[PDB]
Amino acid sequence: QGLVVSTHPIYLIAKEITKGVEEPQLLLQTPAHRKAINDASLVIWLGKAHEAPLNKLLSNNKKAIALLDSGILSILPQRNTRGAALPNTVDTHVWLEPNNAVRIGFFIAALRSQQHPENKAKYWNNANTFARNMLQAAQAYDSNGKPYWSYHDAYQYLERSLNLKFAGALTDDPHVAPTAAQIKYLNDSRPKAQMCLLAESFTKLGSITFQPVDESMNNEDNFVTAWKKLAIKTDKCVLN
Ligand code: NA
Repeated sequence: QGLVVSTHPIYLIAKEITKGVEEPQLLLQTPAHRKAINDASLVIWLGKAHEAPLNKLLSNNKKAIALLDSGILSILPQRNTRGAALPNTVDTHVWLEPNNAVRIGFFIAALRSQQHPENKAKYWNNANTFARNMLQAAQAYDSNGKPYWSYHDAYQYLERSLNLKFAGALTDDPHVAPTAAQIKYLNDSRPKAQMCLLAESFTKLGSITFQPVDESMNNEDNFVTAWKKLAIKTDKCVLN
């Protein structure tokens, strides 16, 4: 029956594509999650790299399309806390790249259009409008590299757009405290005196501008509005 979408940023893209046709259902906000999947006609999830607990049900479900495994996205590898790439890995934070958000939109339009050909014209026009909005937002950024640190490495896909230079991360896993060695490493390798530090929430490294940036967009109802706010907050942190 309905489109089901694992994550909130991907649910906000799905909402624009389906606007005026149907309402997608966010899965992760259990057996109620299970019920929504059995009843779904299409399930969009990032894939076993982003949701390892969901992997069981969705990996073997023919209506479930894993965006990371589709070959539609610009995929970047994971990085260590010093910015080196890890071989054969995939950074899952793909939606912060505006071109990836657009690719996700046109892919959703194509998937739902095959299932409901009676709404094909509106699924594709929404994808066009979402694409126009996302690209207009991105063209506001054209400039020298801007260094920045993150608490953990969640913003790699925002760097092409805002010309950010990754100077390192405090921890490889947000559940692991940063080491005194990594803090010292970052402090002594400082590209600049005042360093922007991005983290998920407000909740020894020296002179820093601390800016919370929620890639998951949890308190937003429009993807491009959410992206424009993340981008302008990030740009001000790195230029201040
Ligand atoms: Na790209």
